[PDB]
Amino acid sequence: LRQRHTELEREVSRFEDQTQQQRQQYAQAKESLTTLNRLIPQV
Amino acid sequence: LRQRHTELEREVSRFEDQTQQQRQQYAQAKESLTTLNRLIPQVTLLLDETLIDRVEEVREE
Amino acid sequence: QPLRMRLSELEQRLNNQQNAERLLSEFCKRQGRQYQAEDLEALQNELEARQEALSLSVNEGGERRMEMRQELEQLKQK
Amino acid sequence: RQGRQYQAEDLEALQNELEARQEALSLSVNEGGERRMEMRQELEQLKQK
Repeated sequence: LRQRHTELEREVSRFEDQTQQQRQQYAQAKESLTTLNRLIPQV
Repeated sequence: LRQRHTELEREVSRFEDQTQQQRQQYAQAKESLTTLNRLIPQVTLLLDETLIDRVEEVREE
Repeated sequence: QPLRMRLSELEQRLNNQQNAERLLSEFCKRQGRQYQAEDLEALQNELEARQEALSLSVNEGGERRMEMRQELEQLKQK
Repeated sequence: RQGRQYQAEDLEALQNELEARQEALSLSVNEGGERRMEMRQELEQLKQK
């Protein structure tokens, strides 16, 4: 079960890393969309 | 333990119903929010309910 | 001649005003029937708050339901 | 800020792309969080075992 802990902690790390990078890039894109439709919505 | 299984099944049903309903409701709310911040994100302030009605005067001039 | 340019610019302004009015009416009919078109920013803020509520509710429901399912697994082994 | 000129003259099309990205944002983060949470509970089960 300690070996299972080790592999599980690796997998948890992978998902946390993947979500962090994904949300950072996607959030930057979302913020760009908000700036577009707030500053220049066909203005 | 079979009593526990029965009550736990009821609670599982409640969780599933609640999660489904909330996700649908907030998803429709998200769609409405995106339509607002797409079509009229402060464009109403550009409109400002002015009702200029001055093209006729400019045509007379 | 100045009035000619004024006329063209003002005609485009009327065009935009009708665009805004039409879009306002169609949304206010799609959600609501007449929904504070005069100042609707507050509703955008509340709907963003409700999206935060979405995240909270979905995460809480998922983790709790699956944790009690694991309790069910313990009961099953028992 | 994003791109360098990237067709700013009429940039409506880009917003749709960003909308696809925005939806995928919710999907990706929800699924990833749920997975890590599942293994957090499985880790608790292993700890208790």
